[PDB]
Amino acid sequence: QVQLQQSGAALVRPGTSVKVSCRASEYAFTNYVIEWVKQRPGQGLEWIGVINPGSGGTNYNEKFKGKATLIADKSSSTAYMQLSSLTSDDSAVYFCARSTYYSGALDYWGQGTSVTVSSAKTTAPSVYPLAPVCSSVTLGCLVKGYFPEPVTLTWNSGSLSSGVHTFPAVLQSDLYTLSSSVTVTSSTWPSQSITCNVAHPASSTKVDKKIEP
Amino acid sequence: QLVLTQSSSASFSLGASAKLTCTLSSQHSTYTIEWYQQQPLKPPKYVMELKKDGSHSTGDGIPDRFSGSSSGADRYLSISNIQPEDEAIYICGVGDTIKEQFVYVFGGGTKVTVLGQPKSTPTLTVFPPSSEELKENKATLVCLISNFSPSGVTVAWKANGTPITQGVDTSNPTKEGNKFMASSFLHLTSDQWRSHNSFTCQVTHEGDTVEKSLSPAE
Repeated sequence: QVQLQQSGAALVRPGTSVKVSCRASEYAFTNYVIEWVKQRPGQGLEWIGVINPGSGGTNYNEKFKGKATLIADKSSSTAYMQLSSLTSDDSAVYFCARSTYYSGALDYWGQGTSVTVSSAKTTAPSVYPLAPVCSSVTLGCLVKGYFPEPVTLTWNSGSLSSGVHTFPAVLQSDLYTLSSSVTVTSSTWPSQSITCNVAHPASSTKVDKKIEP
Repeated sequence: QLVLTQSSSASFSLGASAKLTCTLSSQHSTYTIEWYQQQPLKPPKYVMELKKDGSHSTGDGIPDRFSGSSSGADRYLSISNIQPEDEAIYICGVGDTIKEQFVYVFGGGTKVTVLGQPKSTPTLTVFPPSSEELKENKATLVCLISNFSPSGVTVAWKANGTPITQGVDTSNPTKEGNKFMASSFLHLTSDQWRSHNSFTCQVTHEGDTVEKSLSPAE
């Protein structure tokens, strides 16, 4: 029942700031500390700070004073972290975590918030249906030349979930490309309409491409 | 001045016992630490709290194979059967409250590779350029590489029998369950695509080679 749910992926411009949010549930907010941690390049973790959501009492890693500002809203039951004047180095996954007022373990963690700090050009994906070359068939979908991450890609808007593989993205000259495959039976395709659904929130675009033989 | 020192990476043959070490700064040799497990593109996970005597309070979903020991400065993670799924970065942390001011500190982490593991060979899916992309005088060939372990592949493309370096983009592997998956793309022009008689995605995995080819003619 006890979850931390963090705000979505943020594209921030260098020299601007970003507010990331972490909402607690299924425990008493005021009787635990919320901690913040940065995923380090390569391997490791980097402690940012702690808020006591009762009193608003905050401490910090020396390195994050003037950089990080931890607020807590009792009403909304939400811990916030402002990160200021961002550079490429602030581009990382940030985790809110929970611990006892007793200086102990970070027992429950959020899913992470990916922050991208770039001046590169927000670009919606060109999306192409990948029909099989030349009882069952593997269809594909290419998502070429988008920025930033993320995209969300589904088949028949998630209604087709069995046999889906969505492959890690490549990055080249500030543009991502990604492909996804699904295997259905010949009795399904092409008698039924089958689409990949590509949403890119940063460009506010949604595309559904039909796979035609 | 709290300083958890771990070793960058550790390798144990499967099944065998794994003991990991988090040496505490001499000054704070008495402290309780936590242990954490970090797998790639997933939140790190509370493993145990570990006192100066040996007392270990393993967190939820941490099975019996994980246990705790303490030895002056050093603090130990013991994993009984170093199973495939234990492959991760193990990070230890510590908390301190000097004057109502609390600080938490992480070691650098220890990357555990499990060895003597049987391999899975990559299987290949290739797609040719969509008519739609061709209409635009561009042709992206798509190589999808699934169901491979461990994570190391190198990918090359050949046009007829000659290597192509230009317009090749290959992903980092990503862990899907106990195996890995990766993608490769060859960015051509529609003419480059219609000229050649074949194009080949070549994947090299642990001494093995898998190849799948497209005919533009079809």
